[PDB]
Amino acid sequence: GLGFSFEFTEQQKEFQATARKFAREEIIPVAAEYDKTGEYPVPLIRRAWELGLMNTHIPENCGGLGLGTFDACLISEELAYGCTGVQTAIEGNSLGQMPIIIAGNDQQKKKYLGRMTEEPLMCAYCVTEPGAGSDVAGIKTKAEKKGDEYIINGQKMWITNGGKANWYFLLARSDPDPKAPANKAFTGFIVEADTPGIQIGRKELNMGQRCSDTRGIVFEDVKVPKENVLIGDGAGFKVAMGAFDKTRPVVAAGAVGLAQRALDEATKYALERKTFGKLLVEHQAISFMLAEMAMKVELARMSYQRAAWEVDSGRRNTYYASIAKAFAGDIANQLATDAVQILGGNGFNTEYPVEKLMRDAKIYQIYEGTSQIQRLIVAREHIDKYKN
Amino acid sequence: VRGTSFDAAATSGGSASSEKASSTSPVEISEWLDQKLTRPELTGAKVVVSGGRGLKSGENFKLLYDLADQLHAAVGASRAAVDAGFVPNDMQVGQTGKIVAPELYIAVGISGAIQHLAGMKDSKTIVAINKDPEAPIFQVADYGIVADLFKVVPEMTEILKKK
Ligand SMILES: Cc1cc2nc3c(=O)[nH]c(=O)nc-3n(C[C@H](O)[C@H](O)[C@H](O)COP(=O)(O)OP(=O)(O)OC[C@H]3O[C@@H](n4cnc5c(N)ncnc54)[C@H](O)[C@@H]3O)c2cc1C
Ligand SMILES: Cc1cc2nc3c(=O)[nH]c(=O)nc-3n(C[C@H](O)[C@H](O)[C@H](O)COP(=O)(O)OP(=O)(O)OC[C@H]3O[C@@H](n4cnc5c(N)ncnc54)[C@H](O)[C@@H]3O)c2cc1C
Ligand SMILES: Cc1cc2nc3c(=O)[nH]c(=O)nc-3n(C[C@H](O)[C@H](O)[C@H](O)COP(=O)(O)OP(=O)(O)OC[C@H]3O[C@@H](n4cnc5c(N)ncnc54)[C@H](O)[C@@H]3O)c2cc1C
Repeated sequence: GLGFSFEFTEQQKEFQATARKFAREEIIPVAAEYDKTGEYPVPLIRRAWELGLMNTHIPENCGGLGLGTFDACLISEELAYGCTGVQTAIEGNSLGQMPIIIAGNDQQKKKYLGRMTEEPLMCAYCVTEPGAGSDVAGIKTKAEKKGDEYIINGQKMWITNGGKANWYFLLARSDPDPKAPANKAFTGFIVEADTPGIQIGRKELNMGQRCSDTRGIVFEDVKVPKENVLIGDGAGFKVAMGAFDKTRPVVAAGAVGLAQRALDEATKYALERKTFGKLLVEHQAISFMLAEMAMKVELARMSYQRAAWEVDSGRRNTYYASIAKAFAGDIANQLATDAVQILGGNGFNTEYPVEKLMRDAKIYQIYEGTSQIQRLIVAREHIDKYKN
Repeated sequence: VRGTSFDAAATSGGSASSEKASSTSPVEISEWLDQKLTRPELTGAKVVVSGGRGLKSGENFKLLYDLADQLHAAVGASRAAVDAGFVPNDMQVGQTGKIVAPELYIAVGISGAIQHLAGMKDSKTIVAINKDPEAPIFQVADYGIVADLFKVVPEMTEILKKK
């Protein structure tokens, strides 16, 4: 078309400043309290909804802004810089919404996307189980069609927003034959949280992103109306799969937000703490560390930008989103521990910002597909270019 | 001879002559004095019963006691039976609860999540009564049935009132 550009649309510079002002004036001041307590950051989530920094994938005809994946990545990077726990809670909504966006009918989208437009309701992606996370195709939550309904029996694990959600996107096993393939075995549902049979578990206690609620959910005879199935019976695995193109980059942007925070912290401090007569930054080894940290962040940023640009162009971006989530997650951990390191003893201490960033970051190599899983995807995508 | 390596032969069936045995002289370097015989604490025990979420209430756990007096046995549960209000916390077998490995472990209405298997895959012998047939618990159980527990369990307490 024209050549390359690494220049934001004016409109996107505007989205950027709003998210930043929020992240910087409202999240930063309070993230360490909410991290210390695990308190679910209700004000901030309502304030981010207020500001339209939330549910941004929802198409205009369901009352949303119908923003793209690039726009959504900008905004997350900004929120994540403030806090990943908070940004994860915001973000969950998009993950729950995404299969309904990409695969829902008009009644489904209007009904369930639309309500998100008029109150700050939450929704959740209900997939992972005690026995399967990476191997989606290993989930066993039962759905049997009995009438013009389905009856859901199963237990779900590590569900972000799981006890805060108006409804769930739920993936379940439709076909009893165990030999039934993944392309036939699974069906995706929209399930309202307040259905009888549904039991929300206790708030689960993790190293990081502690203010985010992540919860077990058990379904015991859960009644689901035929009209809440996504494309039909046996389409479940494709529908869940497809959510990732539009979402991987955004979690990658999250990892980058935290990465950038770590860098900024560690830089600020290395411009005031001195040892051996000089400032930290005059010791070459420290300087080299800041340098490599800056590389790492710039490169991660381009990586997720590229993923997001690919899907906004109407291309499937599996390969590029996987590089992003692999690279962004690996370097967010790297930058976090360095940030601690550079702050020496203070960095290990809880009244300084960085230890948290280190506890926060590890989850980026686990969820929305492990570091290893991302490499398997990248490998598979890469190698197929060479099979002829 | 290990008892449960063989079958009890018929208590009636054959008829057998009975002669007076040959005699011995009392030795009297030892003498018997006394005795003391005996629902155990959970961890020390050799026979554990545990109920999952499939029992549905704490008043429903009477069926598991019913049987854990026939097997002079201990009574544990999953974390999902605890959480639902059924039982207190000191009984939860599993990863966040009491790690156990006695002779006999009965899982009743337990799906068998990796976190519960971690508290007891070292039980010598493991029983699995669970109506869903693709229930993770079956792999680790030496023995089990794809059956309603309210029919199978009160039926077991009635095959050990006599034997
Ligand atoms: C904080 C948190 C929030 C979460 N929120 C949600 C959410 O709301 N919705 C949801 O559905 N899930 C959620 N999850 C679940 C999460 O997505 C899964 O934990 C993750 O997808 C894979 O997790 P697992 O524990 O099952 O990994 P496992 O399958 O137990 O894998 C463990 C390790 O083995 C490696 N491995 C596994 N298989 C292979 C293989 N084939 N080849 C090479 N390596 C392999 C993995 O890389 C990993 O390192 C959340 C989890 C956490 C921790
Ligand atoms: C849990 C804990 C327990 C402790 N217990 C004791 C104890 O019992 N007794 C005791 O005396 N101290 C103790 N300490 C203090 C600890 O020994 C020091 O933090 C450590 O020596 C590092 O010093 P610093 O924290 O002042 O960091 P700084 O000296 O400020 O160093 C800051 C960063 O810059 C780097 N740096 C500093 N100078 C250079 C340079 N010359 N070239 C390149 N890089 C440089 C450091 O490696 C670090 O990454 C403890 C600390 C902790 C965190
Ligand atoms: C960090 C962490 C630690 C954990 N630690 C533990 C632990 O210490 N111990 C533990 O137990 N859990 C633990 N869990 C939870 C674990 O992952 C599962 O929630 C748990 O093992 C499942 O409990 P359950 O089998 O009783 O309930 P479910 O998994 O819901 O099992 C119910 C089963 O009962 C069956 N059923 C229902 N009705 C009947 C009927 N009447 N007849 C026969 N069968 C029936 C169903 O088919 C089903 O398979 C932990 C979770 C986390 C996240």
